[PDB]
Amino acid sequence: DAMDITVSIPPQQYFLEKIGGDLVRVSVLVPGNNDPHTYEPKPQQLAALSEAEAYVLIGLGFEQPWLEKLKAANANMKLIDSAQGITPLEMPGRLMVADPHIWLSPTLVKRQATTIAKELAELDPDNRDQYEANLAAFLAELERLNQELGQILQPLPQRKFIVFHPSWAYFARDYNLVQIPIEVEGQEPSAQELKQLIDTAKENNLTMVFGETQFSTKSSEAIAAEIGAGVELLDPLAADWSSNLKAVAQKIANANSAQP
Repeated sequence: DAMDITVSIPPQQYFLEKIGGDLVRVSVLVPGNNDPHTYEPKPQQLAALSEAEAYVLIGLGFEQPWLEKLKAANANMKLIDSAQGITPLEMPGRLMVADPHIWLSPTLVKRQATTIAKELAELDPDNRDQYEANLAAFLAELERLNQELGQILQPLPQRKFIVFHPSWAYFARDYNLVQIPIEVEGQEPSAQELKQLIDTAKENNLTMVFGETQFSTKSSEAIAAEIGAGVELLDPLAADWSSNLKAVAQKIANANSAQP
């Protein structure tokens, strides 16, 4: 009999599984092929929260749209801000709002897991050793992944990569990359912004356009077709978090290395 913990997105299930093991039974609120920004929890999901012993929030206003429905679905449900203690990054354009995509940084994930481990232990003291051990193990894996991604992205001549959505600001900062976002939410309307991106893309010789897995690629392909580049997807909600960050680092490396 495990502990019922609910999380917002699939990447967190990877996290809770690494820390909780068979000590927790994880449920995800947002399906991996869904857009969290415009996501609406379903009645059945809200009812299931009555059994949730806790809910692990990404933090930084990620749950903002459903937070209240959560507290209304189960007030006795423990809310775990796995983003606490971490210094955010302002969103691409406006600074007023902090960027929630910290789950995509191996180094920051070390802090998010620590917090999760800590809270899971307070709720279930008997297994404090397991949470602490699992945590220590995951932590080592994180440094291994961070060092592996580093070497992959360190030598690249091109540090910029075109993304349909700026979901990789943290990942980018960690490894000295700069994302060029096609579409950022909450920005001063600039219909010709994509013309500026394409011209800049051609002058820098950006070879690829990376769309987001949960979104249409029409605009990306169209932009790509103009830059004379190719299209690939980058999935920030991937369940296989670790292997995915590497696939992502490899996509970047493939596009940002001296081209054949």
